Amino acid sequence: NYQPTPEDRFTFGLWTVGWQGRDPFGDATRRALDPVESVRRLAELGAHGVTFHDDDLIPFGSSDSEREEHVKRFRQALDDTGMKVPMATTNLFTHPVFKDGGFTANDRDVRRYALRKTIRNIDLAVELGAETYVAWGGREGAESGGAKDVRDALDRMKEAFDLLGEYVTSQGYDIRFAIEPKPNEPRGDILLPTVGHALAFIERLERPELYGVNPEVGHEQMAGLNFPHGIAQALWAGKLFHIDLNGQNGIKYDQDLRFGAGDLRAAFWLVDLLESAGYSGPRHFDFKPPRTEDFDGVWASAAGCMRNYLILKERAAAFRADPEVQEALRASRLDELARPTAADGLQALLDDRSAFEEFDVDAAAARGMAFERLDQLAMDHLLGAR
Amino acid sequence: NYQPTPEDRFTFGLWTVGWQGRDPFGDATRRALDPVESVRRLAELGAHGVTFHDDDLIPFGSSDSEREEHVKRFRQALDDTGMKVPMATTNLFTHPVFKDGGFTANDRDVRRYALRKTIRNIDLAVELGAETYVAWGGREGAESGGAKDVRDALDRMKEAFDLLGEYVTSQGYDIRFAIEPKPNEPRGDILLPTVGHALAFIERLERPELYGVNPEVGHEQMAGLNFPHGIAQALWAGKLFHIDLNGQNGIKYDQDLRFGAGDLRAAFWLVDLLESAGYSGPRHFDFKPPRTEDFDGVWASAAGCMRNYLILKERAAAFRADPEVQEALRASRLDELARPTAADGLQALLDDRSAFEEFDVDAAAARGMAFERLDQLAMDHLLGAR
Amino acid sequence: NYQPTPEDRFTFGLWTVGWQGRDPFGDATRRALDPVESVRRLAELGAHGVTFHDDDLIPFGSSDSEREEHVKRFRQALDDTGMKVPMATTNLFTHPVFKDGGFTANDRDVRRYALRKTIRNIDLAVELGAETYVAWGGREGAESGGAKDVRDALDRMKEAFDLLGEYVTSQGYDIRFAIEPKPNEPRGDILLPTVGHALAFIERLERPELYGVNPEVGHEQMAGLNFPHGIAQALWAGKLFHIDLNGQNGIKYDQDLRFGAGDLRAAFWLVDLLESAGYSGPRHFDFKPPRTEDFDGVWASAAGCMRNYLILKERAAAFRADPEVQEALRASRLDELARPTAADGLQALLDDRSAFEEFDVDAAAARGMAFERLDQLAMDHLLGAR
Amino acid sequence: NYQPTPEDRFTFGLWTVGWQGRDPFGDATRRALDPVESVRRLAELGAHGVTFHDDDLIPFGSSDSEREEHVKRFRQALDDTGMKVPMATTNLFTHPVFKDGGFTANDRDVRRYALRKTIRNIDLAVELGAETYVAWGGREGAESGGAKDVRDALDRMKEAFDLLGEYVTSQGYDIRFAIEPKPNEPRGDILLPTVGHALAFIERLERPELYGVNPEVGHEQMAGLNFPHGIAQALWAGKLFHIDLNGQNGIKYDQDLRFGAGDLRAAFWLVDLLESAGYSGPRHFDFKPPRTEDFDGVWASAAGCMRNYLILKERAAAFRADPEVQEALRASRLDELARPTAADGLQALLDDRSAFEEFDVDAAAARGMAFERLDQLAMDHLLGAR
Ligand SMILES: [Ca+2]
Ligand SMILES: [Ca+2]
Ligand SMILES: [Ca+2]
Ligand SMILES: [Ca+2]
Ligand SMILES: [Cl-]
Ligand SMILES: [Cl-]
Ligand SMILES: [Cl-]
Ligand SMILES: [Cl-]
Ligand SMILES: [Mg+2]
Ligand SMILES: [Mg+2]
Ligand SMILES: [Mg+2]
Ligand SMILES: [Mg+2]
Repeated sequence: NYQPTPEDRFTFGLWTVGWQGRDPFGDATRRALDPVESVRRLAELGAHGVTFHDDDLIPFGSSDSEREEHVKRFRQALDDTGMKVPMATTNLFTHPVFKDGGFTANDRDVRRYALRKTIRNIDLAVELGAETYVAWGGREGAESGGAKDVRDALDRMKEAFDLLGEYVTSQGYDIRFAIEPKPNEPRGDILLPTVGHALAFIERLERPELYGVNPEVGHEQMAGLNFPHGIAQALWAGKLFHIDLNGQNGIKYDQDLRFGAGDLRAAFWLVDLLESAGYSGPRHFDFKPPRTEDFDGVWASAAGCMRNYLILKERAAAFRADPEVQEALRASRLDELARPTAADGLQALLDDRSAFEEFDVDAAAARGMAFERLDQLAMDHLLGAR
Repeated sequence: NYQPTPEDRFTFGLWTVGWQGRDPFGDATRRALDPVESVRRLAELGAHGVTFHDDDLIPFGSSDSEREEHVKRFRQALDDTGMKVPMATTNLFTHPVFKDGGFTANDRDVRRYALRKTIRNIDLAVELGAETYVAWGGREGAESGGAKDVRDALDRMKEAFDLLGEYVTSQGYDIRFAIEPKPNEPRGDILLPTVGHALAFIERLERPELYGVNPEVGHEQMAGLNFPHGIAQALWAGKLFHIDLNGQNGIKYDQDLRFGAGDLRAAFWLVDLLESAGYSGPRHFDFKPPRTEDFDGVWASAAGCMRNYLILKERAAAFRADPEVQEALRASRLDELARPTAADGLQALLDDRSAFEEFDVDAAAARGMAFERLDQLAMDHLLGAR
Repeated sequence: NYQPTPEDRFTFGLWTVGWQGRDPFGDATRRALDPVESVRRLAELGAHGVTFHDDDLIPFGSSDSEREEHVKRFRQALDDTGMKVPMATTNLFTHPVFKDGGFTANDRDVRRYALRKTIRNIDLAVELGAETYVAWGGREGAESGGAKDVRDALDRMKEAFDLLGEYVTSQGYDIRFAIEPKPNEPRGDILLPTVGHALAFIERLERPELYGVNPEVGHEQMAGLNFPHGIAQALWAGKLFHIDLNGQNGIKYDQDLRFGAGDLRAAFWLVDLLESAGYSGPRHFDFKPPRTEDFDGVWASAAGCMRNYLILKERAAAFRADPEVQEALRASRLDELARPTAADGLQALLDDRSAFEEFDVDAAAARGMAFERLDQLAMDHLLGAR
Repeated sequence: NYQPTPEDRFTFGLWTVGWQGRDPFGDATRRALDPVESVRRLAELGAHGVTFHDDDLIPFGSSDSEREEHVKRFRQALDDTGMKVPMATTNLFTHPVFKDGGFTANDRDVRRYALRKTIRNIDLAVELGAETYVAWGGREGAESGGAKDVRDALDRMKEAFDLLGEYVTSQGYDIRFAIEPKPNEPRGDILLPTVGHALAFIERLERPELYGVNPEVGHEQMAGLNFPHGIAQALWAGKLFHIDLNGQNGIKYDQDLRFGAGDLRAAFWLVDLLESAGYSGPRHFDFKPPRTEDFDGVWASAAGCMRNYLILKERAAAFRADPEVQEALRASRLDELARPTAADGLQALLDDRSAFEEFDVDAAAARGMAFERLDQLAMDHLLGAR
């Protein structure tokens, strides 16, 4: 039951299943994985593909000859398995040089270095067939108020993104960028902390059409925000270029639990939205197999991500298709929500005595919304209790 | 010391000092205030002006003759005191008709009614001299996932805002709109939950130049976000049309404490930013004198808002002017943050061996940022311990 | 399917289904319910009983003759339906006199009044057959640091509880007290904010055996705490005298959603714990039918509380009974967790070279815990995907 | 101004200033410090002493001869400087063996090992003169619900603590234990998550008099709790054996900012409470110099901890001593809060018509608490604006 296949478009970062378990308070609990092994094991599980940071695939500091060999072996694994690489990103956070940021480091030399490191990897991402290039500005921010003038930092961030858009345009690449927001951790506050902030920022770029968002479940939940609502807004804006799926139990450190763990009902409403909107991009998991687990547990966690997506997909579909639910949705006036408020125009609205002078506000107020009955139908579908 | 005058541009909502103390679990602890009394008392405290919801000034359901008399007496108080009315807003949340929203109610008749109620009040706001019209979509949202299709709701919200922009344009009014975001309460999740979400939404409106934001301290803090950072972004976008000042102790119900209470250091960095950016609009307080207080305590709380702003203004100014701080800011490379990363252009960056092939990343990494020393100078200034 | 009967011990507060929908920003959306109607309607739904605050049953200020008639009619409804009243409590929060608390009001006269109001109602609770008397110190706390000396307030709270224990003892009543913790709202911070704080406090009372806790799902979740873990601790202490079931979506205002909404997986693990521990008390719902709902929606929400409990009970039972789960639990060493660490004693532990000098820490470290596989079995059971 | 001296009893963990800057997403930014250097540098700053985990002082795996030399050199530094070691603790979290806990690991062998590792270090702590032995159960908990039966885990935790109390008693040591609560991180939820939970647990131990708490500012703030209120309760219980001072900006990952950063007003009310209660133990800082900082910044951050404590101490003292504040405190009835509610006894209270039948609740309700004026006096004192 609920067996993934590559047509489901499930993808995983190399850094997910490859996480060695080092946390702020603990040493590694697992050995490093060869990317080749991870491709092979994921393929066996039904995955469609993998994503990488530059430094996951090619150890920082590698010679060109080493670099060539790492890529060659990785490409052989993809060829052996039929796995794709839909997305890649740059590690602008691990090396101590990025301690005050990459693109918005106070030190100009560091900003220039961050751009050069990104550009090098964009070339590689294209060669591997990636359609999306993610930027996660995890070190862009501050722990204290004087340390970063945020207007200056946003000027730097815009400059960076504008230069990367010039580069892709100059090379004739089809690849697009996706900003992954996060509100805090590792910096006390991170710039562009939410989907809303990233969307707004994009509209200030020279070529806004090249940039979207890569929202992560856990990250919006770390601000206590409603993830399906943020995704709806991104979709509404035409900017959902990629999505990062995982779980998170509330407002705390970034847990990166397997998808479906954490807020299960939010997961349900997310899959409902993605499927009903016809989202066609990768279903990418950015999760950490807990450091309690050995390698068998790693592969169990990854299989569980995909399984949970497919179960929720089934239940959401059954929800939307159920004639009793369709009736409930009409009872709750969701059909009315989708109709124009005033397609008649402003003057007609102004002249419509039924909209004000003769509006019976007490009758309107007395009509129940019937949302509880609708929501219990949703719960019954999720739990298979219909 | 730290005595407000009207040139400080301190304003208060009628609903702030007029709050009767009714909370979810308690009845009113104070009698209603006549708006006339509130204007008079605020003026005596050094305030510049007041703001109102339609229903604060004119009781819901009033006849035209009653409406005329309420406005006449209010205008006499303004004339008697020299107080201004820089901003107004519509109550689209108290009456049970708005239980599922105003502009995004599922019921079309309610949406039309909300627009008509707003338009009526825009006319009044203009007559009273307001430059900004605030919209706080406090009932726009949901407690359950099926109850609101957010893409449909955003279509409705855009339609609403677009119609209001048509109206103001058709009448030749100079007034501009400001959206006040809030993440939750009274709905489980509110649409446009943060400054970022509101900014992004504005860029989809037919006339984006007519709309900005009215961020509230407590509201961004309820998402655990950094308020000065959100304000920086709004300023960066040219959209800080108004601001709502108050205090909040973390992620919980909307406390609306007097400004300076709550996160005191965040208040410091906010006033530093507003003053250094030359923000010229009203310094508006949206606060609730706690229901423990009698009328003397109400006026004490209001005086305290203004006092705290003025103390922080002094300390921030002293901070920025201190030659030791200026030296620390250079030590922390804040001057470098404000310089272009690559004014030489993309090709020059690509050809610059100092940016990659010959960049000494270990030397760069070893340079401390000196942010702790800078931050302690900031603390010493805030506390007057220099 | 999943039809409640009175043997399930489902109970509801009169204030739950009777909530008129007044919130901080909105007027009532529903008329008041007669308690008699609520008893009748709940009975029809399969409920076992109801609970009350003094002022839910008898309007504040009632004459003795009015008081007698209100009780008489309520008792007739219980007799007509077979409904029980297992728990009652005092309203020490709505009336403005309690604005700074009841038992810990700074004003001594108010503290004395709060005690007298409680004692009167304890007599009534006993006459109605209640076994538990709840205290929810919702106004006991502060919005500012100087307003309440917490050590003095805890002295007052102890004095209050000690006097109530003297009273029940003096009258020969079998009733026991249960403290309901809440971290904030309506006060900025509430005293005894969590289950842990209440448990600790109880151990300082003169007769600790008379006092336990009445933890509420939403309340521990408002501190971001794990509700099933808090309940485990209360059970471990022998102090789970009653429980309040509802839902809550994270750290925000107290939502009081119907049970099962909110954190669904946490609900699962709670019902698993209650059932496996053989908790025998009332399954009490403290929920608010959302103010969007009319009276039909009220009864739908209440039915949904019970339905969700029964679904989760089935799934948890199936989980624990499944031989594959039992195998997984052994693989994860849950059986070992339940065995003594050192039943051999301290000296034997000290002399055991296998515990230190010859302990192979690397072998131990390499053993995976297999928790992900266990957790996915749990998810598959919850969702009926086995 | 505000220069620390050893009589201030400021102490630091070796792991604080010695933090190399490794975070979940980043490599070390600073070299390791020799404990000897840290003692010397702290002494120069005015510190009173240092604390250690076993593994901070003696590298895990050291031979007895290596162990002897590490201790010898450390003791020479203490002798050279006059620095004390008031507290020590065991590292039961870094090594992968502790991935599922120490005392409550599901694997019995690990639990036994954790006890043996602790006991060894208790002997060392005593030899170095420590009066308090801290336990921080950072790995005791779970990320999923089936992984840990919390009642079984609490049985194991009690067994562990009981054995350690037997050991100290058997050796005639004067040292006492202090449990340091934390709600989450590194485990999804940590057992004994708050001060309240730890206090309650202690009352179940065989010798409760040997155990107290070591509350940390940031940790209670991570649950959104009021730290000064938790400290008041610990003091009320007679269990404040030690305290960990730092800063934290709200509900998020454990930031461990320097004391005074984070919630500045909460810091004020904490120092006010500690000083007014006559807390006589170490003022211990558990802080992380941000990884942006070089070694000069490390020492700046440490100096800042002490400076901020001393500034707040001055301001709190000035607050309490100010005759206008004393008048305000009487106006707010804080003196009445400190008087018994019913020293006359239960019968007299029952017979007192002024407490109920003749209590004028409307007069009582109308009396304002004057808390805003009191709180603004507090703000004016904190900011030196009197
Ligand atoms: Ca994440
Ligand atoms: Ca607010
Ligand atoms: Ca509640
Ligand atoms: Ca900490
Ligand atoms: Cl922007
Ligand atoms: Cl948008
Ligand atoms: Cl206690
Ligand atoms: Cl306990
Ligand atoms: Mg991600
Ligand atoms: Mg506001
Ligand atoms: Mg309750
Ligand atoms: Mg600590």
